[PDB]
Amino acid sequence: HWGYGKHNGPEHWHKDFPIAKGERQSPVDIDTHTAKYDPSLKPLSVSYDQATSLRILNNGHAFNVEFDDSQDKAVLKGGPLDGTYRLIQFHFHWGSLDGQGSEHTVDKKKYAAELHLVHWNTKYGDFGKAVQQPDGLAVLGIFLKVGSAKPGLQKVVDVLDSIKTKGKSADFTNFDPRGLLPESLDYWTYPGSLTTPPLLECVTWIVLKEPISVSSEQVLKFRKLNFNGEGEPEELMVDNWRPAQPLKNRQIKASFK
Ligand SMILES: CCCc1c(F)c(F)c(S(N)(=O)=O)c(F)c1F
Ligand SMILES: OC[C@H]1O[C@@H](O)[C@H](O)[C@@H](O)[C@@H]1O
Ligand SMILES: [Zn+2]
Repeated sequence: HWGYGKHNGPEHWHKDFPIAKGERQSPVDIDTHTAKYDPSLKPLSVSYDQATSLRILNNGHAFNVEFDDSQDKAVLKGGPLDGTYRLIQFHFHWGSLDGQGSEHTVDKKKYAAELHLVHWNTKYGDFGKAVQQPDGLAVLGIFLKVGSAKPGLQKVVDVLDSIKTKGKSADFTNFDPRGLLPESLDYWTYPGSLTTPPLLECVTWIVLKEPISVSSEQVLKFRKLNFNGEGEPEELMVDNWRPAQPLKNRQIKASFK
């Protein structure tokens, strides 16, 4: 199956997922000079006060922190979005070294990692139906740089030892995703896709301009996870990022002047 190595990574995905060469693939490089302020964007509303985290899972590609999405407990609205999008999970992409790891780039600069908060459009009733729609998903992307520690990330870091290998999960209740946000909600937005197979072109991307800072020790613990399952030879879970894809007939809009 697909992965991030030389024999099953991003340059191979198109053979089983031909949309990999499609017209609105993600991630992309964000050329900050070409992005244009869009006065039609409404204020962005991140409403995570009632979020209910449930579980953390190593899926062999990354780790997902999963939420209860049976009600509008944690929703994203506003900005470029029409209606209400419900948080289902978050996960990260990261590198083997601090100089790489993000999927989106900013004037070609790669960050050490990138956080994705995945939301589905409630007008479609379930995530599965949402990924049949051009406006089915909204992903809030947040860059990570290495500097001071992020206190709100530490609970995630400390549980990773219990989900080292593919297929392991652990209870992860009462986690507040608000502790992963930067101060500013200035953002860039464009239409794109899932960055993992099946690469479906369903996503409104909202990428925050301000990175969060995490400590070297925190990201080093990400890099101790394993792509492999228990009992199998160790393949460190690093460099689980897709590189930037062609922008094609798209414009990136900025929320800020
Ligand atoms: C495959 C369905 C689950 C899933 C998403 F919905 C999604 F949006 C992303 S991403 N990197 O584009 O944010 C994923 F990596 C991912 F695995
Ligand atoms: O025709 C002019 C229009 O061109 C579009 O490509 C831009 O997104 C708009 O901001 C601009 O007003
Ligand atoms: Zn992602």
